[PDB]
Parts: sequence; C-alpha cells; structure tokens
Amino acid sequence: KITATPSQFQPALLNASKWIWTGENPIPGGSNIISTRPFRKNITAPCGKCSVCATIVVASDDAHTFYVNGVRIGTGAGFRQGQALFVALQPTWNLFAIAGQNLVANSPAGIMASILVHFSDGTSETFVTDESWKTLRAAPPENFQLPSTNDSNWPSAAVQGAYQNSVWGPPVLPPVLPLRGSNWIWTSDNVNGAAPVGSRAFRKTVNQCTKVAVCATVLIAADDRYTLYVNGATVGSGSSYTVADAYTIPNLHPTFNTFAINATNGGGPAGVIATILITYSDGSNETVVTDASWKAIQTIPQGFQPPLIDEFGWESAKIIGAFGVAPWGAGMVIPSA
Ligand SMILES: *[C@@H]1O[C@H](CO)[C@@H](O[C@@H]2O[C@H](CO)[C@@H](O)[C@H](O)[C@H]2NC(C)=O)[C@H](O)[C@H]1NC(C)=O
Ligand SMILES: *[C@@H]1O[C@H](CO)[C@@H](O[C@@H]2O[C@H](CO)[C@@H](O)[C@H](O)[C@H]2NC(C)=O)[C@H](O)[C@H]1NC(C)=O
Ligand SMILES: *[C@@H]1O[C@H](CO)[C@@H](O[C@H]2O[C@H](CO)[C@@H](O)[C@H](O)[C@H]2NC(C)=O)[C@H](O)[C@H]1NC(C)=O
Ligand SMILES: CC(=O)N[C@@H]1[C@@H](O)[C@@H](O)[C@@H](CO)O[C@H]1O
Ligand SMILES: [Ca+2]
Ligand SMILES: [Ca+2]
Repeated sequence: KITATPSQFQPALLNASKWIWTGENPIPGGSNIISTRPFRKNITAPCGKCSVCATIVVASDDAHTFYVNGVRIGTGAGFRQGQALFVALQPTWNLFAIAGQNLVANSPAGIMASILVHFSDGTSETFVTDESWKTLRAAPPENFQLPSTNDSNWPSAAVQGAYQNSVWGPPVLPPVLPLRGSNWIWTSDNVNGAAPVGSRAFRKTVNQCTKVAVCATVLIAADDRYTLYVNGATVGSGSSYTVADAYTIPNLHPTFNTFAINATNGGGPAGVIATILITYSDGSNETVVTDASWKAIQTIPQGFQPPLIDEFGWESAKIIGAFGVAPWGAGMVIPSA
C-alpha cells in the first residue's frame, strides 16, 4: 500500500559506498589479472515497509553488467563518472548481482554502487557495495545472477577503497536523465524563433495494458515556466530554461498514466522539454521524450490535465529543435542521479 506521493527527485550518492573486488590481490587498488568476477547481495526491506523501486548509481574499473532479481538492468564501464539505472523492486527482498570485468593486465579492479530504495510509505534508504557482498575468485557460474543460485559458501567481497580514499578518486554522478534525445516542443504558432505571449498545454499518455508500471522519474524545463501534472495531480512547477527540475512519481497507475504540462511564454522564444523514465514490475523500463507524439493546444481548456478528456482539436506538438539548438544551447544544469 503506497502512501508516497510525487516529490522532488532525491539523488543517489556514492559518498557512503565502497569499491569491491575479490581480494585475489590482498593489496586494495593493487594489480589484478584480466578476469570477470561475480558479486551478489540479497537486501531485505526493514520491518513493515515495502520496497517499491530504486535509483542506482554504479561505476566500474573496467566494466559491469547489473542484474536485479535475475533481470539484466544495464551494462556500463568506467570509474570517472557513474551510470544511472532505475528499477522496480519486489516488496520484501531483492537480489542485486553484478558481473565486473578487469580488462587491463596488472591494473586495479573494482565495482562501486549505491542503491537508493524508495519504500511504500515515502521513506528511502541507501544500500552500497561493501564487504557484506558475496563474490567468487573465479569466472561467474552460469546463472550466478538468479535468486535460485545458493551463495551461502561464496567468500566475502574485499574492499578496494572508499569514495574519498581510493586509487580511483570520487566518481562524478551522471545526470538523473539525459536531455540529449529529447526535443523542445511547442504549439505550431512558434515560428521564426519566437512564439506569442501566453499559456499552452501538452499531453502524453503511456498505456502498456499488458505490463505493470511502478515509478516514473521526470526531468523537465521550460522557456519561460511550466506546471506538471500526472493523472490530474500536481507534481510541480518551474520557471527556468537554464536549470531543469527532476521529480519522482512513486505511485503510478499500473497500466495508464497521463502527463500534462501547462507551459507559459513571457515573450520571445518558447519551448518545453522533458525526459520520462517509467519502470515496470518485470525489470524493464521505457523512456518517453518531448516529441511530435505529444498533443498540444493553444487555448487551454478546463480539465486539460484529467487523464481521459477528449483530445479532439489538440494538434501534434511542433518540434522547435532537438536538445542543443539555439537559443537555449546544451548547458542545461541537470540534477545528479
Ligand atoms: C532500461 O532497460 C534497458 C533494457 O533492459 C537497458 O538497455 C538496453 O540496455 C542496455 C544497457 O545499458 C543499453 O545500453 C542498450 O543500448 C539497450 N539496447 C540497445 C541500444 O540495443 C537500460 O539500461 C535500462 N535503463 C535503466 C534501467 O535505467
Ligand atoms: C533474501 O532474504 C530473504 C529474507 O531473509 C529470503 O526470504 C525468506 O526466505 C525464507 C527461506 O525461503 C522464506 O521461507 C521466508 O519466508 C522469506 N522471508 C521473507 C521476509 O520474505 C530470500 O529468500 C532471500 N533471497 C535470496 C535470493 O537469497
Ligand atoms: C497556466 O499557467 C499560467 C501560469 O502559471 C496561469 O496563469 C495566470 O493565472 C492567473 C489567472 O488565472 C493569474 O492571476 C496569474 O497571476 C497568472 N500568472 C501568469 C504567470 O500568467 C494559467 O492560468 C494556468 N492555467 C491554465 C489552466 O491556464
Ligand atoms: C522578454 C523576452 O522575450 N525574454 C526571453 C526569454 O523568455 C527567453 O525566451 C530567452 C531565450 O533565449 O529570450 C529572452 O529574450
Ligand atoms: Ca582495470
Ligand atoms: Ca520566452
């Protein structure tokens, strides 16, 4: 039962996290052979809380594959900048599994992750890579990542370093979501680099009726200002085209969700841009971006935000340009994952 409601996005940080490997070299940050190694941690929800979903940041020397409850969530590489991943969880326990690879001979090896778990009651807790994870001093077995594998006789992971004290130094958090990939959109009265003064509304429905949607993360900005709605409820508003806002929607409807925006032009150029990631209970996700599949209208009707209104006389939104175009450029300040 989910009493959490939409909120400002809360970043997962690496500050409390540790680098782990096998300890085949007992020197932390020491030379390691070219190898692939498994890591697993079964994490349980505290007393009378349900886990709903997680924000994950993972970094690796040299590369990783990340699994949750046996499902591949992502693949990445590199220790200078973390990789953001989002995943729906089982309510009481979750098996996290990572395959790490050292790709350069005589070089250090390590995995670091932070898992920020959101609970049904609106609280959060961060879990990290540390010596409580299990590993093997050998290539991962077939199906090492499945919950049905017994890791009772596996050794403990060896700590290679901490966030602020390691051969790697502190990895930079990635942006919560990319804007690269999204489009500034408006109504088709936006012509020759300017649009009229006024408010315009935009709508996007997601409806995968054979899946169960769990959480959304939304990244949004507008020239000049916006208010954002999900299934008719207020998520938030902003007034900056240089600093983007991020939100968590921890209580999605399971099959049908409507995002609606009232965006206002104070003068000159205008646009709204957003990226939305939706997590599903099977471990999959989908990304939605501002594009021409959104609907837009120039005079905002009463109830423009309700999920099931008649969209008759809404137009296809106009693409003003991909993220990066003048006048706004590529410099948007995006919150950290
Ligand atoms: C959402 O899930 C997808 C599918 O499981 C992940 O990716 C595909 O996944 C990899 C791993 O990062 C991407 O690099 C690929 O590019 C995708 N397929 C392609 C290009 O052919 C993705 O990591 C997930 N996003 C999350 C969990 O945040
Ligand atoms: C992760 O730990 C949980 C909690 O300890 C395990 O689930 C318990 O598993 C026992 C043994 O099957 C069950 O009989 C209990 O009913 C479960 N407790 C709860 C709170 O669900 C779980 O099996 C572990 N998962 C893996 C992959 O090892
Ligand atoms: C869309 O958003 C705009 C901007 O928030 C809303 O605008 C105005 O709302 C009131 C009139 O109802 C004024 O007293 C406000 O001061 C005014 N603010 C601005 C910046 O214009 C607009 O009403 C919104 N809602 C709809 C449904 O349009
Ligand atoms: C008064 C006016 O037009 N201000 C606009 C501002 O809203 C924004 O659109 C900016 C984009 O670069 O151009 C500015 O000149
Ligand atoms: Ca290495
Ligand atoms: Ca403007």
